[PDB]
Amino acid sequence: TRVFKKASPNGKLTVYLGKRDFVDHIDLVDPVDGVVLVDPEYLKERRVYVTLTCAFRYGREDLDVLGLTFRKDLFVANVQSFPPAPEDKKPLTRLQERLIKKLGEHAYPFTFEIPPNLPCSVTLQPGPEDTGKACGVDYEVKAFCAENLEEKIHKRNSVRLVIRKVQYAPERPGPQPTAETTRQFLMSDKPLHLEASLDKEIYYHGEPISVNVHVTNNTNKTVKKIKISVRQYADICLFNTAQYKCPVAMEEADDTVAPSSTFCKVYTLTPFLANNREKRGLALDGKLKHEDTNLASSTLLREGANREILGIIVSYKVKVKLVVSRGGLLGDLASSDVAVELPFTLMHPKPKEEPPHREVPES
Amino acid sequence: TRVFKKASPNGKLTVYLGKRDFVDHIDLVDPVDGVVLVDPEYLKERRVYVTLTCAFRYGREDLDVLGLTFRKDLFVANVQSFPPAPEDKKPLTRLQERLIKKLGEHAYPFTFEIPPNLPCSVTLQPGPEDTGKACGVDYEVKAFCAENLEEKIHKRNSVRLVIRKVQYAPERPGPQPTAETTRQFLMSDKPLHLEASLDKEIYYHGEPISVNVHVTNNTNKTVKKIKISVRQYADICLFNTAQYKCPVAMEEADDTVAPSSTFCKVYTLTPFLANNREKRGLALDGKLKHEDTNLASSTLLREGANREILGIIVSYKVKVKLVVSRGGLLGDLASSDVAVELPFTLMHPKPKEEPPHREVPES
Amino acid sequence: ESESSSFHS
Amino acid sequence: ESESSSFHS
Amino acid sequence: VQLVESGGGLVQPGGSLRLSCAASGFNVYSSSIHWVRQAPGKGLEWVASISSYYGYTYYADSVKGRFTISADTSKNTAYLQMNSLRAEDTAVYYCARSRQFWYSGLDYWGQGTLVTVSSASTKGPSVFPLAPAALGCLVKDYFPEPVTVSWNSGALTSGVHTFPAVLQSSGLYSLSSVVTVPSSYICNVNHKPSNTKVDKKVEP
Amino acid sequence: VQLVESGGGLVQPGGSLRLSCAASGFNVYSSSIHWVRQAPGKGLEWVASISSYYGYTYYADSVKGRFTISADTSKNTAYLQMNSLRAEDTAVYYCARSRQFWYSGLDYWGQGTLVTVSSASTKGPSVFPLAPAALGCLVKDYFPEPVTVSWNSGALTSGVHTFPAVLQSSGLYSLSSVVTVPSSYICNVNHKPSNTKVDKKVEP
Amino acid sequence: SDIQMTQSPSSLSASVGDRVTITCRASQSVSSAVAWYQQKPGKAPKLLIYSASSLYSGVPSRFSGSRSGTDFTLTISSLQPEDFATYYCQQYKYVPVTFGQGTKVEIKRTVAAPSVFIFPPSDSQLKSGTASVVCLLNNFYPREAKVQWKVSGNSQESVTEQDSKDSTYSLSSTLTLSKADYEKH
Amino acid sequence: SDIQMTQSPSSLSASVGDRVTITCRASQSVSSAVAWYQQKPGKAPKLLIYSASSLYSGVPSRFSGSRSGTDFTLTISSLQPEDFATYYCQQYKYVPVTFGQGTKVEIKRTVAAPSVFIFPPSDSQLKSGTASVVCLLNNFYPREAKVQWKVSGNSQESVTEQDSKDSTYSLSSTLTLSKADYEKH
Repeated sequence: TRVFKKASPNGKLTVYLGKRDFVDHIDLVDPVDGVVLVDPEYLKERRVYVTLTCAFRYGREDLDVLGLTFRKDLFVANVQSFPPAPEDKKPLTRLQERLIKKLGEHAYPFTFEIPPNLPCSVTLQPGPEDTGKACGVDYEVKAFCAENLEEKIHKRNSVRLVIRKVQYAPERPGPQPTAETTRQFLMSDKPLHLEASLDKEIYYHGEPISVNVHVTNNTNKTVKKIKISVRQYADICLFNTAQYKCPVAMEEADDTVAPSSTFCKVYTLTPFLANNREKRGLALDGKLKHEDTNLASSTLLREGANREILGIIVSYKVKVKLVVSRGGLLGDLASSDVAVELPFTLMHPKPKEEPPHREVPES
Repeated sequence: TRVFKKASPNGKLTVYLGKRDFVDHIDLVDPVDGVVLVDPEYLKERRVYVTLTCAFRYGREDLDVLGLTFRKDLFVANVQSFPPAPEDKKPLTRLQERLIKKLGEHAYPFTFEIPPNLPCSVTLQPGPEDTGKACGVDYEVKAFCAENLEEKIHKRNSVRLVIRKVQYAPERPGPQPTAETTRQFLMSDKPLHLEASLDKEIYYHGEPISVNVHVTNNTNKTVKKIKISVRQYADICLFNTAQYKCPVAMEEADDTVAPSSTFCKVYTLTPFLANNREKRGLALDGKLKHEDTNLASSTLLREGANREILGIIVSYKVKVKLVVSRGGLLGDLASSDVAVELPFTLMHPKPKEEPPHREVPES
Repeated sequence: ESESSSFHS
Repeated sequence: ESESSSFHS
Repeated sequence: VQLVESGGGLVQPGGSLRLSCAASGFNVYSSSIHWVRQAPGKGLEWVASISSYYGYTYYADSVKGRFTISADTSKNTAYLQMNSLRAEDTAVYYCARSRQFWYSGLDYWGQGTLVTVSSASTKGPSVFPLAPAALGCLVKDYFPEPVTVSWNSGALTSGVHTFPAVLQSSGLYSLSSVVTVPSSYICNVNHKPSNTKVDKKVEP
Repeated sequence: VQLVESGGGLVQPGGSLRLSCAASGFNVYSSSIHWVRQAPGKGLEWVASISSYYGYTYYADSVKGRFTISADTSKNTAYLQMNSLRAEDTAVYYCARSRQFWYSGLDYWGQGTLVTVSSASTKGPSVFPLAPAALGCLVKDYFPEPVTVSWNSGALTSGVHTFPAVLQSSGLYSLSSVVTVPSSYICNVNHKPSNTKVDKKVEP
Repeated sequence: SDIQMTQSPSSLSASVGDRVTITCRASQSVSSAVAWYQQKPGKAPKLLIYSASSLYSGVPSRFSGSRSGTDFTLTISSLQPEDFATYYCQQYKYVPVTFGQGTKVEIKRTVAAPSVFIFPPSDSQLKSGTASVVCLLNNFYPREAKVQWKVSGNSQESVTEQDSKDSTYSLSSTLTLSKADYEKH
Repeated sequence: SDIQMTQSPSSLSASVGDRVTITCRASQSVSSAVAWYQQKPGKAPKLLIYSASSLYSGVPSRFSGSRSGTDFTLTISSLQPEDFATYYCQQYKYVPVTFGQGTKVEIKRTVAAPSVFIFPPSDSQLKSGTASVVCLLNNFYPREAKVQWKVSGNSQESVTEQDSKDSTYSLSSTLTLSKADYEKH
């Protein structure tokens, strides 16, 4: 078993951690455990502080300054390790005690406990002319020593490590989402029936998506085109709710439906970033520094709690549209198209032992 | 005064009316009075029948037959004049008694009474490829003689005259409609204020329309374009609700608004058919056979009765839109435009003595 | 067609 | 940079 | 509501002219504008009409092909196109406004403008005495109208009988003014177009 | 899940070839495909790889400029481009499948195909007897591999020791098979590419 | 189609307060799309009645009109002194807009004796090279008169309007001639 | 950057059930991005261990591995008869994907006496024009041996695989020559 560590530019401080990814089971989150190495002989501050922060760093448009990013902290909790506070009595994990044994008596443990109902690690896809840091939600841990909390911090007297908060697809699937629509017109009372259904509400990244569609045309018009698409629904809550959508892949079918006739078929779509590189602002999963990641996996909220979650909430939908011939008494004034939306959920399966790593075929 | 008359191709029947237009005060309608001339000597059916019908003649698209239009009746009431029914005892108007005196004892009076809450005379603008009858709502009166109501009617044994049902602008105006909007963004909490106001809710056909607009920009973006328009709202009640819109005149202003700055101006629009001849399906006021009429005047319903009026209901609105520069964190994904709608009402003033006639400068 | 008649007073 | 280590047992 | 027109003048035959009808107090979208002419010693005569709402143009048969009408919605003013003018077309021209909903006659009329279509050029006045009661003074072979005529520089205003000018076949004008004197001077005559005041005396 | 490849053969140096990797039981959008070669008597060697999701192409330095990879998402099959081939490049080629989320080694491998890059042409087999214990029979100056060799048309299967063929400097092949007979025939040898069965007898 | 209207009579004269009538005829059916105008000499025409029966706003009630088939009538009850002008009948049913000839209305006066004067050409006319003789008739009522020329056309007439001081006309007929022809007699 | 891996030893032989180990090294830090493969002669390679410590699904537990700094180790507890093949250690941290040379594993047997035979060229070789002499060595253990040629290179060797019936090797060295050179001695 190997672990991660990093040292201050001075070299007097070093922190040790068990991993970088922390699993949230929705209801609870895995406790973040670690041990820091200290050298009290050289330090006259006599106080050591560590902090885990949830901040939304973002770029600024109006300011003409290049590289500067604004950041709004969302959740900040700090715990002091040295000197050992008698009140902060906590048990040590199986690995943590081994680490204390190895390092000796000059290393102190620490532990944060993230409250639930917090945003996941999400990154926005930067534009072609972007040279600053990443935009999105990202955690980080900062460790430092100072005489007081309000004391000015030195660049040499602190460290910064990034961690990710991800979810996994639940083991048990639910019912199959199926949606139907019915449209009526004015010239005749014959209704227009439409049915749409997917295979299963849970898919994996890169797997094909197959939908079943059935059409019951009863009017005197003819169907010209059928539009099938899936779009990315992104919810952001920084100061006010902002709603916007972006398609990932579109397919057009040249099927025509005669009046008073039916039809049925199945089509397939596949989402991937290769053809969507230029689409600015797309939501992507957690990034460490620049590693190329997949599309942002779907986020599972706290059931039907109807909470106003901060940060980014991501979802996906399936859009099916019908093109209907125009003309007649209304001419080209009416809107006779028919549409339907199908939601679905997409994550990663539970890893067995291996955590995801950083761009295995390094160049 | 002078009156109107017409005779059957057989020449046996002739009907006389005081006018062709009938004023509806919404609450009540002017009674339709008239007298028919009869020749019982050659008339062996011994019965004479007249009918006023409200039907929605309409053309057909799927039937490849050119000129064929389907007619759906909405309100049919018939009264028999000969033989004089002792039950149908009614007073005769000042003109009706004079007409009876003039014609003599071979003329019989008649009178229909239209129930309120009925559609007005409206015509749909036909396309350039249209050669059939008019499309819309139109009244007509048919007089004939037959042994029984169900007896087959002869073309030589009937007449048909068209009448119109119109409204007039009420004398007492209401308050001035003014509308305001406020848009907020996510990057900053500065709101975006907008005010719009017209001169008066009541205008005449062909008069200029002037609107007052004020802008309070407080965000960091810049306004590029400002779109001003007025559109025709058509409500159709044949089998279901039919909703569609069509603009009549659009003006674009090249005004730009600096961030954190205000603006105010006034613009003018004028509706007219000359530049909208090709726009198929526009709503027009009542036509007799082919006379060119103005745009369909606004229809005033009977207060807030929440009645589901059959036929066609017309209304107008004023649309003001703002174009906001895109870009930034969301790039070109958001929708930052701001819009507002202003309703208003448009009819004809009350005529003094002269009723409108059919295309005075005849060619 | 429609005829224009009067009632002489 | 990010370096690695282990606990030899 | 005031209707103003301008652009008249004297032009050689076959030319063109600009008639602009400046309307005030109302728009053109709600009114129909018409043009009517009246020859000297003749009656009125409609020549053209315009309909802003329906976008329809109408012209008289006698003036077809050579006359066109135009209107500008920017400032409620309309322009009249004429080409290949004839000498017989000289008259007094009027711009009129009528209600478009609906036609109820020609209520509003302009002040009227005079147009002259002739190849003749300006001619100097000729003043001759009239010996004898009554005294006269004749003016002939002059162009164009009008002239200012007085007796004794306006000192003889009793019995003076100025007469309307006449167009003789030579394309020039002539007129005579007379005054009655029982027993018993200065024919104060001025021609504004030539700015020439020619004076004469009448003696037995 | 079965991986199938086809398109190998013998081509003169500097040519081109078609390698199609027909994969079944899975899509290409969720897997990364790689190509690895192994020279006869040598070890394995990665040559190329493809990434459908990221649209990234990677090639080895030794094969740069002359080799290209391609894939069709419609048929779930990838094609390999090679040009200006060298004689030293002849080897056994393999197509493999790897999970893209995430890399965990090369679990799935194809059956392997043989490519030959040489200007040499097919050569007829040569059969010579080996007089004397043990008895032998030599085959040389033939092309290409392989050959079918038997003793007494397969009637002598005890003590027979066929040996692997060898490539001598002349660009042809040679091999020898021997059998042990203590006291005491028919060198049943066939060359499939030439479809020639040349037989010989060995006598003291 | 074109419509021709004949207004009759051409002109009349009457005293103050008299009842006067005018007749307007139609070449075809015109319904009641007929109007009237009055024009003072030198000014723009003024509308009086539209629809052949409807008075305009602000008009004195003394004005009146009537319709009878193809013949239309306008009548004045009392003749105010300012009602002496020209009048026209107009229809607006079919294009083109066709106006009438018009009737001139003037006051009534007693018969005035025509005073005849003759003026021979001046001595400057001898050097002018053109001979012209003009006769003077002053203060004569009514307009019609008989003229005798002696020493035969190409003669011009100039008539002045009723002088409001006298309400009488003045007639002036002149005849140009060549020098030799004038010297003939 | 390219990475060189030396796998040691080149090859070894042992009896059934023996404790055997292999050492795999790296020129640079590779962390635990290391895997292993086994290939039977004539077939496709088979993966055994990934991440240098994680067994694949369906593998017998007798396989084992270890890591120590820049040195990696794979160990087999019990040697089943089907475990005699070629093995490779592979890293997958940096491009390009570079493989090792590999170790071949074979059974252990007692020493076998090399039986030496010599075969002079046949009479048909006289008409062939090319002279070649081949010597036969059969059923000798182990594979290494010493050869003496007498009547100096350009000689070829063909060695067959261990015949499972005898588990011994057969050696065959031949030397071509010209006619005059063969007739020299």
